[PDB]
Amino acid sequence: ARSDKLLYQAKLALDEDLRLKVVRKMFELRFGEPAPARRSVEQLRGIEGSRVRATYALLAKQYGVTWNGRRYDEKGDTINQCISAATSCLYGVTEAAILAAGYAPAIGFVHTGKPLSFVYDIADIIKFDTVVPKAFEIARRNPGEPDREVRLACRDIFRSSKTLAKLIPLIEDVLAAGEIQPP
Amino acid sequence: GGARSDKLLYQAKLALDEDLRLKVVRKMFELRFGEPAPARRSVEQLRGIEGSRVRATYALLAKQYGVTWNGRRYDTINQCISAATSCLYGVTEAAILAAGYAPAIGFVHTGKPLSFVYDIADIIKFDTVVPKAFEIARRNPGEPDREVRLACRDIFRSSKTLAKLIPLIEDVLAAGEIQPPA
Amino acid sequence: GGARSDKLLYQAKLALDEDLRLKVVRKMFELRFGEPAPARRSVEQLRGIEGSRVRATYALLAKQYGVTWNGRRKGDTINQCISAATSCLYGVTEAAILAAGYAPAIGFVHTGKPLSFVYDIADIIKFDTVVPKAFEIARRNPGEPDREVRLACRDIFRSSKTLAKLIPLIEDVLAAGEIQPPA
Ligand SMILES: O=S([O-])[O-]
Ligand SMILES: O=S([O-])[O-]
Repeated sequence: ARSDKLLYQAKLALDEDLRLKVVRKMFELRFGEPAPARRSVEQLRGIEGSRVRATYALLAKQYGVTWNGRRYDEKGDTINQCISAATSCLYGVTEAAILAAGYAPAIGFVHTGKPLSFVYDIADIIKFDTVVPKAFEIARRNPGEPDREVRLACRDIFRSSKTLAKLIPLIEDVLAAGEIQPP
Repeated sequence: GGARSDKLLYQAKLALDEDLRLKVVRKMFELRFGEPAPARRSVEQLRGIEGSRVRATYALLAKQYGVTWNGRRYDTINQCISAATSCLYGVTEAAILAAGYAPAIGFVHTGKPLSFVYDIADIIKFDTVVPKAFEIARRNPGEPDREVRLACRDIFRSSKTLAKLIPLIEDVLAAGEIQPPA
Repeated sequence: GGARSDKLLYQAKLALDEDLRLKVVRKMFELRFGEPAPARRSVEQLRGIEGSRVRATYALLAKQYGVTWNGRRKGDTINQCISAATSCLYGVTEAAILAAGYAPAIGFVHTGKPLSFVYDIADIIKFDTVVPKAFEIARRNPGEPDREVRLACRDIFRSSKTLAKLIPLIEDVLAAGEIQPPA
């Protein structure tokens, strides 16, 4: 049974038609919009990246934070340290959700080649709902230990929001967009 | 499917609730140190106490083995410690994955992809593995990494380290006093 | 103690016993090179023999494809291509190990990283088509070596049924310890 899940995910990830269907669904869930037609996975990654750049810049204004772009070496200025703390917290739960669904964190679609490539793919869909805003909220608060405050706040988001449980069907929905009968 | 997901939901329940997390961290402390965690200390405070005890243990080993030492830094001694702990982290990560848990959902260490690996490995690492690294560094051998690898294989085989890790993981999580899944 | 625990305990028994591990490594060598390793060689010595044969194979491939070659290492275009190809193969190899029910971190030739066994299994087959493909693409002087090589390697894995064929190879490699396989 776990083998069947892994073989399904790998099938999707290795077929260019199926990979694009999955990436299109990731885009659709991220933005609430059908993915633009006649665009490759690389083109969709570029469009997502320019929208994300714009989202960070708007959040910076909305929280009064000085900002030129996302940048980090865990370490950086306060805001970038906060964002890293928050997204790393989310990567942990996202990995648990991927494992819960029987899939491999390492086998991605938009991201590839790293231990958490599929984690990056999935976390990116939802990270702007509350996780990245919370990083900006903490940075603006400027508390004594901002990374710890981010961790505390994100653990509470995931506990209260049932993030893990909700991610599991989301991951299955993303893969089901390949239109291959799921396990 | 359902069983598989239930293990992860249990681990996350424990890790995301500040009260439950502290129960797990206090159990880890007691297993590691052979005495209870000080009362009225947060996980952050316990992490600092652990860190000071770890610095003291490295100091004591360096003094006993007669090895030059200026703290943990990620010459020969730090290379040997890294080789030894990497060996331990691999069998710990494998045990965690096989137990059905997520390596990234930790308790003392939180937010790196291997946080729970560090938590579990840290319970046992100073018993034999780190002392062995000192013994080998002190010999100043021609191939220290290989010597450390072979010694660590022998420690894990002779100590039944893997067979013990899986119940250890369950014992630690069970300290949250939530019903484990099937 | 359950099927997954049982498989891990089997793989770890093999990997931690110096005699069993050498039997496993000798099987890996035979599958890789199509002949038995020399008598009384240690794993370390066999790793060295593999290294020298690999150095020679890269040199031959460079000559055959007309690619400038200054050795294995962003680096030069050929090293970028080899790295993209082998990274792609690692992903499929990890999926195969996980599907077989075994641990990516518990290796035989390579030991001590989260992907040591992945590196062992990948090395058995990587010179069949994956590394030659890296040389073929490098010879085109691609502006996008990572993208082009991964496209090409996904097609190799899809068309060759690489993941499915790796599963029995992994099981056979472990079987060479002459310990009764699980269940
Ligand atoms: O546009 S900013 O000043 O809120
Ligand atoms: O220290 S080990 O050999 O039990």
